[PDB]
Amino acid sequence: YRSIQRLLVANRGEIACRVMRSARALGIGSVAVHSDIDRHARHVAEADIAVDLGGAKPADSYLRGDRIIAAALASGAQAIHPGYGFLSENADFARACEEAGLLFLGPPAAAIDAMGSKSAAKALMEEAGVPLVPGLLKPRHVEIQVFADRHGHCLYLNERDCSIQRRHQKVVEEAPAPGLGAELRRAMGEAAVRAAQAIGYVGAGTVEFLLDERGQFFFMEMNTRLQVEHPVTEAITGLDLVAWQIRVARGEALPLTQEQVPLNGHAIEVRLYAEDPEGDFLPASGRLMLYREAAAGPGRRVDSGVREGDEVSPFYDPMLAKLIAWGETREEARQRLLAMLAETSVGGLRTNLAFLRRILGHPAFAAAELDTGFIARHQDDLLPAPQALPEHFWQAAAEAWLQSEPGHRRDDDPHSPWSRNDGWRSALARESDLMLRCRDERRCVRLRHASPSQYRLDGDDLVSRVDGVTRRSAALRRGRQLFLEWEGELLAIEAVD
Amino acid sequence: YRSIQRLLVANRGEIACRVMRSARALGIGSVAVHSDIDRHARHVAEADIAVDLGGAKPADSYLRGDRIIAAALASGAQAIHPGYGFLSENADFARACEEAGLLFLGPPAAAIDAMGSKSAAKALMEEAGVPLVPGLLKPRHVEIQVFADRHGHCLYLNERDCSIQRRHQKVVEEAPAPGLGAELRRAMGEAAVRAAQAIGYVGAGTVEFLLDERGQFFFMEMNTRLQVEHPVTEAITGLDLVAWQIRVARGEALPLTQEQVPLNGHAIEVRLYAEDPEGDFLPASGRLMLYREAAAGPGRRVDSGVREGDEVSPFYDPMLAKLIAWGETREEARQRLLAMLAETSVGGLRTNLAFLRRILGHPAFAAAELDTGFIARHQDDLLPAPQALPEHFWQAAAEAWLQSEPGHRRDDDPHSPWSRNDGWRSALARESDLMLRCRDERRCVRLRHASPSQYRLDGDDLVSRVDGVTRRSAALRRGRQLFLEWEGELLAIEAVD
Amino acid sequence: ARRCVANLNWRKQGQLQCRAPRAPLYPAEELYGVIPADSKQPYDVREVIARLVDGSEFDEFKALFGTTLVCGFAHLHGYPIAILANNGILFAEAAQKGAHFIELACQRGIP
Amino acid sequence: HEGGGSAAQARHSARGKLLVRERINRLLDPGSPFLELSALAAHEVYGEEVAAAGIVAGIGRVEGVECMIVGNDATVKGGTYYPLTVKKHLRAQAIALENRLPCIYLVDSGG
Repeated sequence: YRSIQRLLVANRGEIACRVMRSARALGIGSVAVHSDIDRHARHVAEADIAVDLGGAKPADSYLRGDRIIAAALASGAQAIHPGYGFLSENADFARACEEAGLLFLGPPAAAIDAMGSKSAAKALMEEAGVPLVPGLLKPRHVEIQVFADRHGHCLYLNERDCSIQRRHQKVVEEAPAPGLGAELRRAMGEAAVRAAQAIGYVGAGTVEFLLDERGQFFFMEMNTRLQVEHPVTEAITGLDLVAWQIRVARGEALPLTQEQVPLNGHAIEVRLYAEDPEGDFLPASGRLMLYREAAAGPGRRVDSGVREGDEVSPFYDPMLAKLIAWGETREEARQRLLAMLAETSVGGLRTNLAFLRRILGHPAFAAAELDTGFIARHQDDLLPAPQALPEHFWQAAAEAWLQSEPGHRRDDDPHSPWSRNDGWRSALARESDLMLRCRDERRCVRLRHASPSQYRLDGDDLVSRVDGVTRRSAALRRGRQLFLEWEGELLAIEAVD
Repeated sequence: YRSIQRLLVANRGEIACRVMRSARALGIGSVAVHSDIDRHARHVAEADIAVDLGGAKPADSYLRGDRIIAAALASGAQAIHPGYGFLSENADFARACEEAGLLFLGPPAAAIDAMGSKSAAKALMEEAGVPLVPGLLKPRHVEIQVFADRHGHCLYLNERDCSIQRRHQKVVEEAPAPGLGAELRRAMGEAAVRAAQAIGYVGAGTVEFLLDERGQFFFMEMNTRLQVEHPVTEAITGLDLVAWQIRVARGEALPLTQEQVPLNGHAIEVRLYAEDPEGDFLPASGRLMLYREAAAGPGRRVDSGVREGDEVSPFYDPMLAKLIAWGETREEARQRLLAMLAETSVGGLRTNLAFLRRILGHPAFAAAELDTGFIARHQDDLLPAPQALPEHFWQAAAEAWLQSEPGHRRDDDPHSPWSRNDGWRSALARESDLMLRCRDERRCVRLRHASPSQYRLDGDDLVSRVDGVTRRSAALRRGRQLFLEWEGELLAIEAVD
Repeated sequence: ARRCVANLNWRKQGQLQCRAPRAPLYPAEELYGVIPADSKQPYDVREVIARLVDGSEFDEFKALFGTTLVCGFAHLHGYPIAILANNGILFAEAAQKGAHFIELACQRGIP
Repeated sequence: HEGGGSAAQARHSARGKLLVRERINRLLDPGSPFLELSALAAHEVYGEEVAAAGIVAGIGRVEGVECMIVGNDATVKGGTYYPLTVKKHLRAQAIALENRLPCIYLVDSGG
């Protein structure tokens, strides 16, 4: 049994802050590694000690195993945690990693490159009692979370339904999986843990399956790292998977027997991308102007690795946050996760937050109409064509803009009534003429109200008295730009010059 | 059954705050009493009503039971809690105390002075069925928590291992106790409750035992009070000892039957004294310049009775606070408790915080290498000899200090660049010459930095980029003194005059 | 000595309407390369102005007249300043341009 | 910044006398800036060497006041006043009069 004082996190973003959180909770020092273009990054902040690797691109930095291993070794760390992606799956690292004295938080070299070729894999899975594909109608991408230790033990922490995906790229995972019955659960459950002992697995990992309408599942492949969407699986049980990794790592054995891993309630998760809803997923990458995560609450979780104002890199995965919601039922989670998504606002770049908004509220998602084609299927109802919508809007937008610039208060006489930008005039109504610009359509808004009301503005909120029926829509400014949430969308408006 | 409206806490420091906290939680008024030199005190603040006792000495005050008893009676309380020490163990009080109409939260007269003389005790224990010492190899001071009520019931709340002791004075108590197995537990456990029914016990109390290598325990003495280190025990169980005290005293019966008294996880505690690590524990007593307790978290708890800026009296026990951390494992508590000890900083006096940090981090502690000689044994590893360590330091504390005085900003023109104390010069490099003084050695530091880097300083943290490997060590200032935590220690630097 | 200057009951006498100090828009060290090495080599002075003023904001007076002398208002670390930088020769137009400018700043008490 | 050369310079500290440029930095406010005036003073002007013309002068914060400071370098030719040393001392008091800065004269000269 070995002990870890400093765990070096060989990765960046939300996942290094997510592993940092656990090491810290466990009383373990967190050493992060950073590329050049991340000396400013969040994960370098939340790290006790941090080290400078390469320059910019993922290649000559985060993937340089020679420096990561010398870094953590000169840093005082006695273990490395790969994270997902980057150097998570490649015995070469794990190999020269563990041969450096460091405990590699992952399966052994052996088991890693085993799942490296579909040949070596279908080999042991065929000879493992793991159903492969004969040689599928509305197939549902269902995976299994499993955990083993250095003592032969190994149970499955139930599954997840990661079907709804953009041209192959998961976006909405859930746990448990909607359809599947009690037995079909224990079915693929052991089926995965079979292939598990197959490769003689240490850490945690997921066994990718693809079940179809007829009722049969087939092994697709397997990931020898903690899966990207593990939070929802932690939601339904009550296990901090990462913490478990540092446990198996030291020697410790699994605390729960197979007929012990729980399953109260339902968890749903979404991936927050710097992509583009209708612009055909063009992972844009500018700079975070506005970033307001909904406040924690009910059963709200949010794993993020960025903070408003930070620089959105071009050389890395454009995933800002992961928004996880939980309920006692499936509808309690979704309805509550929908809440989170409307309380959340990112401005100053292209986001999929609008897309996600209406895919969780799409009647199709209500019922278990899940397969790996649903993304393309109702493609229209989820990626509508734009339009310079009403003046309805423009009006708000201007009143809003006006109310977000104090005018100017002279220290000469602060009390000066000339600071009140109400557009006061002699005997006619208040005239405010403003040269705005939204999306890429500039308009000289005429703001002539004789009835002072219409819209008032408190904090980051636009309150409107629309005929007895008051409604409050979020709106806030940052620099020359003012972000107003207008029907799902979060449009940016600024001053023409 | 009688009811308490106001409980008087005849005591001071962290223990009064400890019991007040519970008193409050129970909707019960807390009346502390104070000495002369404590009208500024913390527990006098946390009290709802508070009375002035004698002068300074502990004799002339907190010990005057005649006034404490009168105060309490004129204060409107219906009970007294003596806390630990002072008058918590002596019939004379409880006697005339209960003879005053008030309920004494403790054992009845009889039982108190019972364990008052080794003779009288040796007698009860001998004829009680609790092994004594006949007439010991690497002895391990283990105790047992007991609790009985005004109804015969009497459970034992498991044990504790308070061996690590400075020339006899507990330093690191914990629970459960390292070695001892399932049977040896319930062993000494009932053996205490036996000695319990012996004196016909009422309140809470501990049975100090002394087991050795060969595997046998022997009664050493007993405390008819709540023990110093009750935290750790509440830790592993989940019960609020003092709350239970306020209950038994009313009449209320014990909620748990012996085979219900819980015990998940492990907890560790340390005593924070105004003593002196190397200076051979000479209980210094000055004034608390800096006092930063580690932030609440994982399973961190701190029972303190002081607040930064408080006057550390000479007439009282130099204990500032009790730091306890728990885990699901033993090292999970130790690793986490060492987290808290590092985030913790007290400056402007001689502290044992230095020593504590290294004795929880000594390897001997990892392994169950426990006896009552451990504190003496690894003598050198835990109280090393000092040394005017590196210039490596001197420069950091100099940069640190320079960045702690804004220079001065004139209302004449605030934005004035003459406020930047960056040591700007015409063509050579920033030159800042500082007349400093750490410990007892003054140095005129020459700060000629060409590359403006080296050390930044934000909040109370000195962040240094030492060759790509950025690390941030705590450092902050108060008055003409700057506290910089340098290698465990927390050195104080101030200006020459 | 320090102590004497301590009880000087001293108060500053100047007074401008300085604003919040904002840094330039281009690294000040970039000047090294702005200045041609060939002493008799023509270059645009605004490029040096851009690296000294705040937010590299510069309001130009008689923009296109006697261009040989560039003139304008801006701020420098808060303080408002009126600038006059040479840009070549200097025929009559440039001087009148510059005398008229000095008038304006002299009238508003801008350095 | 060497003054009258390591030679005399050291023979200075020998007397238990703080060196000029040291007295200055000691006097200024912790980390304050310092704007020196004519350092290249009398460079290759007099037959021999007379570093900064035997007197250092400049502006620096003392007790929160922008002050004009001048002290001579006893190491430089005995601190005596060469013609330019005078022009310097004087040019310093101009900057002081014209800009209303109190004065600190750190006196240590021959004649």
